[PDB]
Amino acid sequence: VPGAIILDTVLMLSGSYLFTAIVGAMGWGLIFYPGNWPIIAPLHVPVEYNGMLMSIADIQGYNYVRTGTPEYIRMVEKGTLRTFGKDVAPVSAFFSAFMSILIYFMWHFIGRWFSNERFLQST
Amino acid sequence: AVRSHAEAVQVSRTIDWMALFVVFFVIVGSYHIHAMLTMGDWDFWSDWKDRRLWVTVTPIVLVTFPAAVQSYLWERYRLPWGATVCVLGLLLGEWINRYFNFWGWTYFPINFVFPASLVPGAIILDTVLMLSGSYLFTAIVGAMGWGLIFYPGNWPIIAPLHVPVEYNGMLMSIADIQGYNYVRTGTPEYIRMVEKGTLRTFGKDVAPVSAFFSAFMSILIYFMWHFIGRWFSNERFLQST
Amino acid sequence: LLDKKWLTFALAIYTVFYLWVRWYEGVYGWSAGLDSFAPEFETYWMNFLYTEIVLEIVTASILWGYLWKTRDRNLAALTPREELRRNFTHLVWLVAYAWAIYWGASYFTEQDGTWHQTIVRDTDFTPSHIIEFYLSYPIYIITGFAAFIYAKTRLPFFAKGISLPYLVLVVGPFMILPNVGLNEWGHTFWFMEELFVAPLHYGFVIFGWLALAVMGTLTQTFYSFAQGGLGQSLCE
Amino acid sequence: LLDKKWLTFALAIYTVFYLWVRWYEGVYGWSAGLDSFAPEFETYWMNFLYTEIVLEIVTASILWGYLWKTRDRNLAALTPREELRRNFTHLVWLVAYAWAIYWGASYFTEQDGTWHQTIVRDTDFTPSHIIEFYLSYPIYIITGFAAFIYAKTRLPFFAKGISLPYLVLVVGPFMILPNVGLNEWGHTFWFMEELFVAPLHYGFVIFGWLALAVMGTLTQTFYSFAQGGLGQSLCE
Amino acid sequence: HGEKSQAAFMRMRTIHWYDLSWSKEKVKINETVEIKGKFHVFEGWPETVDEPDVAFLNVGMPGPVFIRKESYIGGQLVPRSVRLEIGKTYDFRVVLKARRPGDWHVHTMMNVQGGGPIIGPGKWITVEGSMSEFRNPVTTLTGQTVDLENYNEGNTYFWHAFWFAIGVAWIGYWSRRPIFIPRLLMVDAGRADELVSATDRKVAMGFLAATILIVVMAMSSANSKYPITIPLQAGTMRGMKPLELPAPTVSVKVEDATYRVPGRAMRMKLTITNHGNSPIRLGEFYTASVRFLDSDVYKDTTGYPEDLLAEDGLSVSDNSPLAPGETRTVDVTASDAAWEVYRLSDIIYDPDSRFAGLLFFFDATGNRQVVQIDAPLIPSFM
Amino acid sequence: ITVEGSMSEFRNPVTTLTGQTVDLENYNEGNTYFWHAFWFAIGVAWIGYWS
Amino acid sequence: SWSKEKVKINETVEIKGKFHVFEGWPETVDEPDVAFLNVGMPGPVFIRKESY
Ligand SMILES: CCCCCCCCCCCC(=O)OC[C@H](COP(=O)(O)OCC[N+](C)(C)C)OC(=O)CCCCCCCCCCC
Ligand SMILES: CCCCCCCCCCCC(=O)OC[C@H](COP(=O)(O)OCC[N+](C)(C)C)OC(=O)CCCCCCCCCCC
Ligand SMILES: CCCCCCCCCCCC(=O)OC[C@H](COP(=O)(O)OCC[N+](C)(C)C)OC(=O)CCCCCCCCCCC
Ligand SMILES: CCCCCCCCCCCC(=O)OC[C@H](COP(=O)(O)OCC[N+](C)(C)C)OC(=O)CCCCCCCCCCC
Ligand SMILES: CCCCCCCCCCCC(=O)OC[C@H](COP(=O)(O)OCC[N+](C)(C)C)OC(=O)CCCCCCCCCCC
Ligand SMILES: CCCCCCCCCCCC(=O)OC[C@H](COP(=O)(O)OCC[N+](C)(C)C)OC(=O)CCCCCCCCCCC
Ligand SMILES: CCCCCCCCCCCC(=O)OC[C@H](COP(=O)(O)OCC[N+](C)(C)C)OC(=O)CCCCCCCCCCC
Ligand SMILES: CCCCCCCCCCCC(=O)OC[C@H](COP(=O)(O)OCC[N+](C)(C)C)OC(=O)CCCCCCCCCCC
Ligand SMILES: CCCCCCCCCCCC(=O)OC[C@H](COP(=O)(O)OCC[N+](C)(C)C)OC(=O)CCCCCCCCCCC
Ligand SMILES: CCCCCCCCCCCC(=O)OC[C@H](COP(=O)(O)OCC[N+](C)(C)C)OC(=O)CCCCCCCCCCC
Ligand SMILES: CCCCCCCCCC(=O)OC[C@H](COP(=O)(O)OCC[N+](C)(C)C)OC(=O)CCCCCCCCC
Ligand SMILES: CCCCCCCCCC(=O)OC[C@H](COP(=O)(O)OCC[N+](C)(C)C)OC(=O)CCCCCCCCC
Ligand SMILES: CCCCCCCCCC(=O)OC[C@H](COP(=O)(O)OCC[N+](C)(C)C)OC(=O)CCCCCCCCC
Ligand SMILES: CCCCCCCCCC(=O)OC[C@H](COP(=O)(O)OCC[N+](C)(C)C)OC(=O)CCCCCCCCC
Ligand SMILES: CCCCCC(=O)OC[C@H](COP(=O)(O)OCC[N+](C)(C)C)OC(=O)CCCCC
Ligand SMILES: CCCCCC(=O)OC[C@H](COP(=O)(O)OCC[N+](C)(C)C)OC(=O)CCCCC
Ligand SMILES: [Cu+2]
Ligand SMILES: [Cu+2]
Ligand SMILES: [Cu+2]
Ligand SMILES: [Cu+2]
Ligand SMILES: [Cu+2]
Repeated sequence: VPGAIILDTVLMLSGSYLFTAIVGAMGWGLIFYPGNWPIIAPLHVPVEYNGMLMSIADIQGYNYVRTGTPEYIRMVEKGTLRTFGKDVAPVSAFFSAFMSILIYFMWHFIGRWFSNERFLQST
Repeated sequence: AVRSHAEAVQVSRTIDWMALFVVFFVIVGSYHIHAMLTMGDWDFWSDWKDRRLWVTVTPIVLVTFPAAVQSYLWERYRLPWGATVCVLGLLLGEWINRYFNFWGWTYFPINFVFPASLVPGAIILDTVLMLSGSYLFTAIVGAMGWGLIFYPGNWPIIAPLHVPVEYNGMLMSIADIQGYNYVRTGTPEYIRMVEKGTLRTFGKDVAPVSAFFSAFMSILIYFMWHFIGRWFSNERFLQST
Repeated sequence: LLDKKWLTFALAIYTVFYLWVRWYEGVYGWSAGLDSFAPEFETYWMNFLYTEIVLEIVTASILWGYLWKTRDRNLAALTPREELRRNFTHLVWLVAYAWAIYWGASYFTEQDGTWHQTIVRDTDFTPSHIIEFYLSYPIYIITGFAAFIYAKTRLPFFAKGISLPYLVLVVGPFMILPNVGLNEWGHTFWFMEELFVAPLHYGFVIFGWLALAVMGTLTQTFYSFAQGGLGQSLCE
Repeated sequence: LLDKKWLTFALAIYTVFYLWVRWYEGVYGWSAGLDSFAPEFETYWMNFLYTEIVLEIVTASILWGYLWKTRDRNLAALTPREELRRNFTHLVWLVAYAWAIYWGASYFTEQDGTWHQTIVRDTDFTPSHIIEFYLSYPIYIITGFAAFIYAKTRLPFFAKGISLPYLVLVVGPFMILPNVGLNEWGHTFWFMEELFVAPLHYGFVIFGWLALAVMGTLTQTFYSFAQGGLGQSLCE
Repeated sequence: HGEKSQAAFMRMRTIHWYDLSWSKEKVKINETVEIKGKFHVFEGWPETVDEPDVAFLNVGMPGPVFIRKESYIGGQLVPRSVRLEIGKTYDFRVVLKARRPGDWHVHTMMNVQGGGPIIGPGKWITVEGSMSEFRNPVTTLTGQTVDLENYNEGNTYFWHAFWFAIGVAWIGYWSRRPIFIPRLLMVDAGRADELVSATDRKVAMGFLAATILIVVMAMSSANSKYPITIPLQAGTMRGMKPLELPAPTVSVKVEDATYRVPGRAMRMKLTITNHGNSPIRLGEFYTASVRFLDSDVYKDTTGYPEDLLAEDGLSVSDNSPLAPGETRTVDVTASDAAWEVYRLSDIIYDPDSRFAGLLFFFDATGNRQVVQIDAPLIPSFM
Repeated sequence: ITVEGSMSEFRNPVTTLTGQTVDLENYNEGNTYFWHAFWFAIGVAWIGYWS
Repeated sequence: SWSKEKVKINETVEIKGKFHVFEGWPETVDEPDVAFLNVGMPGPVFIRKESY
């Protein structure tokens, strides 16, 4: 909802569709992680689980058995030799904001076609 | 309007100079960033200038801007130097950077970090454009010229760097010794996409086959980028962006 | 009058400032500028990042606001001589913008290429990243938007309608700045090597293409010149 | 009269039937519904598949045939009140279609997501696959085609020409049903894991996009309303 | 200088450098400084990092302030990428020739195909002299001693300048006449077909023919001169010889390991069991470029960097000599300022709080055994 | 494997490193519900303002 | 070792021997994780009856 509200307000204010795709898309990408941080913050509390450090979310995933979803399918942050400092969340947020700009620009025109009122006489 | 016809001519000359500046340096920026983020690695070093990947990739990614700029310039002004101005702009940017950043800021030797030569391809593209103004004929023949003359065009420069040397028990060319000695902290040897030999490499054909593949893909990229440039030449006015 | 010596200042300010920036990075690239966590690096380069960002935001706001407040409302009452003078001033703005494009997208971009190609990346705000992504990119973004506002508010041709190619020319190179996120998301993630032709860099490539809109920009400016300052002499 | 209580029945039939289907799958999901080769599974779920397919084919044939046989030939002789009543009946058809879209493409689709994400897939006709691919998908396909036939045969606006956006809205969600083959060709082949964001699922994604044609559908229906039932009152 | 940014657990478990020795600390231009030692490729290699199937032994210096004259893994020169086996120990010897004066932090880094750089310990090496004094003579197989610093530079400059001059002439030929607005108006207002006419087409044919002939003649001349040429040498060197270390006689089992947050100390508990017939004493704990030494057991004589050395940063609860066959549980505390200077304490931020390192157990006679430890690293907040 | 009893009797206590024994069955459920409902309420208000 | 040098139609010629997979395998060539033992003849002038 924070991303939706930013997108809609930055749309109506400054009705420029380009300005919306440029600024509201940044808002949508950037406010995702801070928007969900209050909910997933309690789930990231460190816990030592039978000798291994685990967050609460890791313990839930380990305990509650997902028969079809093993641990290795999890595309999560596994750490890199190129991860400098504490920047995983902000860099990912900015990449998501930029790609949101691009996807907004593409889907604005895709929606412009779906709004068509044409009548093919012989489909 | 203007006072006299002579002042009109002088004003036109001033406008021509300033707009030539704009074209030249906007191309210098955009074309250089495109090239360096599509062919920079083979262009940065002398031990990357192999006979498969370098000559395969460089013309393909470097006919992009000349095609569009020619499509605009020839169509609008009958000026057959769009490809040449793009190529000289890229060369000027690369050489300024090699001398003042590669060799000025750091101290990598120029004979190690020299760029690739592209003026023969540019001249072929422009002459085959103006002669036989057919854009299709240009995309078919001038693109072959651009792809095919890349390796022979750079052969005088990189020929001295391919002289065999035995280096502490291993055969090495001069370019290999430069790449081995001059330490590139961020560029190890394995990143080098060079000719490593194949079990399907028949006879002495690595350079010519790669050159012909590059010429063909240059035909395709020229055809695509001619129309991409045709859009960038638009003079539309969206009333409500 | 017509074209004044504003062109000389427009080129000279960029040349002097960028030569000073190059000297600064050539002095503090190493030895307070090599290690991103040393106490001196924060005093020599983290301060560069903060001062330049604040100054750029302030300057962009002031320049765009001034150029939009001093806009000419009575565009119908425009003598052809004054229209041609404004056309020349707009062409000076475009020359300054092109100089900024060069300095930002060729010089400092390949300077960053050399930087991270000959050292190991240590942070998202390395010396050359600060110099290129956060200084030169915002500078030419500011200049491009200022030239856009000037053309739209002064030139009768560019008014009454937002120019599509010239908008693309002002915005595409601007989208390179938010594309810096993909650059860092690329090196930290998918490209764990200093490969400089890998797809993480295609983001700048796509918007490097959008700077080709200078072709439509310059034919539109020629058309603008050919209304009042048409002559004649040309075509006779 | 105008809008009658057909809307209440249109929503209620879907709600009651789908709550009963959810109860059925919540009772027989396990314990005759876990193992696809047990003798009881064929009696509880293979019978579900056969009865529902036969009933759906019969109902589609009967509904489309009736709506096409009772088509109004004399569309010129149509009073504006009757045209507005038919417009409201068509909007009720669209409301029923939207309810079916929701029930088929959100509820049972993510129910199948839970199903195969928390068990191991045993066949192409698992309980939730039977409930979603072969029940809910054909139900909203039937409703969409019925609404198409009704609009084309009753509404003067939608007659004399096949509406492109509304055709897309009726057909795109229909193409999801033959796209079930890619779903199974995906899990048995290329995606040997229960990954639910993998490209084998992009088939439903592409035709999930085609349901965006409801935008053109609803602006076209508004235009149809604004011929006879234009008022006025609006725009005055 | 590239470290302190990588993931702490990743620096802890990729590659362990030990026995490092720098031949010189204050080198002159052209004088040779050699880095030796042994690096152990960790068994529990992180899965996010591609295995060292194609690894290149590099050196981390700012630019080419030292030219890498020679570099060996095992006993053979490795100028190209090599394949390393996980769990093996290799010894390297990098020969560096000074080129640029100043204080240079020469790190021994290792690059993996799909895992990035592994920077090892770096030592401040001072160089005195002038860059112009640097000489790099190499003798080719055709019988010509060429200096790599200036070889081919003149030919490169000449050919690039000649092609640029040709391009500038081609542009200026049209720049002489008016360029933009007159030509645009001629094209717009009806057929132009006068902006390109003889002898402009003759000049075009001249330029095209000159370009083709110049390229062909230059290629033929560059084939007569330099008649012997070879392609760029490439290909991974498989079959590196790994060190045949004896099996350690000491087995260490890590029963939990903690570190205070925030803090500079690492607490860890071991059950050392000594086999053989000698009394061992734990003397050193090398975790990630940082050596925690026990002053009572071992003192460094190899000139390790001061910022990477803990002379008495290792404190063992019970460091009495351990009789053979005996097993005991001790609390080992490695506390040093380097643990926060090199940001080893930011393993809390990492998505895998697991550590790895080398423990060096020394005997009375002086010989040592290198034993490996790896266990989860649990932070402590109370 | 047969299980007897009631699901409501199930207890899953886990002790975090910060010194709080939390039951995984209900931990963070209230905060999740509150934040999701608050954001949904904001969205519904935003839609209803034009509705 | 080739069993026969002058074979008749339907008669069996057998090729035996040992092949050693080189340790220093070129990196450009994928390791023989999936290798098929074939025979190089112009078309099927010999049918491969057996291969071990
Ligand atoms: C109001 C005007 C002045 C401020 C302007 C902003 C300057 C930067 C502030 C950093 C704060 C901080 O926290 O640092 C940044 C933290 C790192 O974490 P750290 O622990 O600080 O690491 C210490 C690192 N050093 C020592 C180098 C500081 O995350 C990041 O790497 C964020 C990376 C974002 C990359 C993508 C950006 C794309 C921008 C697109 C624009 C259209
Ligand atoms: C329209 C644009 C509106 C922008 C609104 C910004 C709200 C404030 C965000 C604080 C983030 C934070 O607290 O720091 C960054 C953290 C991640 O940190 P982490 O490394 O995972 O550490 C986790 C531990 N924490 C929680 C103690 C830190 O959150 C994020 O991932 C958000 C990254 C993008 C933030 C962009 C801010 C810069 C201005 C952008 C617009 C020009
Ligand atoms: C508009 C089209 C104009 C064409 C102009 C051709 C100029 C002459 C080229 C000589 C090449 C050479 O000398 O042989 C091939 C060599 C590579 O050889 P290598 O195996 O690497 O050996 C290296 C050792 N050398 C230098 C002793 C040989 O160079 C090339 O890679 C160029 C490959 C493409 C050549 C195309 C020629 C056929 C006609 C094409 C148009 C129909
Ligand atoms: C419609 C298109 C017709 C094109 C006809 C080709 C004319 C060739 C001109 C002389 C080139 C030359 O002499 O160059 C030959 C070199 C050989 O390379 P090399 O052996 O590695 O070393 C260099 C050895 N020298 C120094 C002795 C040359 O380069 C090439 O590989 C180009 C030859 C392959 C061309 C295949 C064209 C097929 C056309 C099919 C449609 C009819
Ligand atoms: C489009 C709008 C663009 C706005 C960009 C603003 C960037 C400003 C530079 C920040 C540098 C930094 O690192 O921060 C501030 C630095 C920190 O250096 P110091 O440690 O104090 O050393 C003493 C300073 N020296 C090392 C430069 C001698 O000091 C300063 O005050 C100096 C900043 C001078 C900037 C103005 C001169 C520019 C050249 C002349 C032609 C214009
Ligand atoms: C034209 C675009 C201009 C944008 C200017 C940025 C304004 C920043 C506002 C405050 C954000 C904040 O305070 O957030 C900082 C956090 C840091 O994250 P952290 O260290 O992981 O933990 C959280 C630590 N706290 C709780 C102490 C914050 O998030 C970020 O990484 C955002 C900072 C990087 C922004 C890079 C922008 C580059 C712009 C280049 C063009 C001039
Ligand atoms: C609506 C359309 C928008 C879609 C775009 C969304 C972004 C996709 C995110 C991918 C995450 C994923 O899917 O998986 C993540 C995978 C998992 O690989 P790994 O096992 O960690 O490999 C380990 C190798 N490291 C250590 C180097 C990571 O990492 C990848 O290979 C990243 C692939 C790049 C995808 C991003 C391309 C963006 C295009 C930019 C050109 C302008
Ligand atoms: C667009 C057109 C859609 C057509 C779809 C038709 C699907 C029919 C269901 C097949 C179920 C099955 O599994 O098969 C038939 C089942 C097999 O169950 P049983 O073992 O006999 O147990 C006894 C049956 N109980 C377990 C349900 C009690 O029995 C039946 O006869 C019952 C089918 C009842 C369907 C009609 C009620 C729907 C809810 C009320 C609002 C409409
Ligand atoms: C005339 C109306 C009533 C019949 C309607 C059809 C119901 C299914 C009949 C199965 C017969 C059979 O043979 O089963 C199916 C055989 C399996 O082999 P099996 O040995 O039977 O395995 C026993 C398996 N059980 C115990 C679960 C039955 O192949 C298949 O998995 C076919 C899979 C097709 C997947 C893609 C379908 C896409 C549809 C697109 C629509 C636009
Ligand atoms: C005219 C254009 C139409 C082309 C489409 C034709 C279908 C292609 C069939 C591929 C067969 C092949 O080429 O090879 C088959 C390869 C061989 O891999 P394997 O060694 O068995 O891997 C073993 C891994 N398993 C065990 C999981 C298989 O399996 C594949 O990787 C399948 C790749 C997916 C391709 C299908 C994508 C369809 C796009 C749908 C989005 C709407
Ligand atoms: C997944 C991609 C999204 C689908 C969107 C593609 C739509 C393409 C547009 C289209 O269908 O053109 C229709 C023409 C037939 O024309 P006519 O029937 O003569 O109609 C006259 C007016 N018109 C020419 C403008 C249509 O061409 C024809 O031959 C009729 C084919 C109509 C099929 C369109 C239905 C699409 C449903 C998926
Ligand atoms: C990376 C891809 C390259 C970008 C090129 C895409 C350009 C697409 C063309 C376009 O923008 O159409 C503008 C229309 C709005 O129209 P109007 O503002 O009504 O203008 C009337 C005349 N016109 C309809 C022909 C434009 O559609 C709109 O809603 C306005 C959006 C304008 C955004 C274009 C700016 C592109 C900058 C990146
Ligand atoms: C670091 C920040 C420096 C900002 C410099 C801004 C200079 C002032 C801009 C400006 O108003 O234009 C200056 C000149 C001459 O145009 P003016 O005649 O002043 O424009 C107003 C027109 N009007 C009299 C009809 C109302 O027009 C030009 O062409 C000015 C180009 C000068 C270089 C631009 C540098 C921009 C860097 C961000
Ligand atoms: C499980 C199968 C159930 C099928 C239910 C079909 C009900 C009969 C359809 C029908 O004819 O329309 C019913 C209503 C009212 O429209 P009518 O006035 O009956 O349509 C005829 C128009 N005419 C008098 C001018 C000739 O129009 C509507 O809007 C009916 C919507 C009711 C819900 C549709 C459920 C479809 C499930 C496949
Ligand atoms: C068209 C772009 C020109 C770029 C020239 C450049 O980067 O100059 C810096 C470089 C620096 O090398 P150097 O001149 O030796 O002076 C060194 C001073 N630092 C280290 C601060 C750059 O050389 C100059 O300053 C020459 C002046 C050219 C004026 C157009
Ligand atoms: C807008 C979609 C509503 C979906 C509600 C649903 O799936 O209901 C089934 C679920 C089943 O849980 P419960 O109510 O405890 O009854 C269990 C009966 N079975 C196991 C057959 C579902 O709860 C209800 O039946 C509540 C009635 C809501 C009416 C809109
Ligand atoms: Cu990059
Ligand atoms: Cu699926
Ligand atoms: Cu260092
Ligand atoms: Cu090790
Ligand atoms: Cu062998």
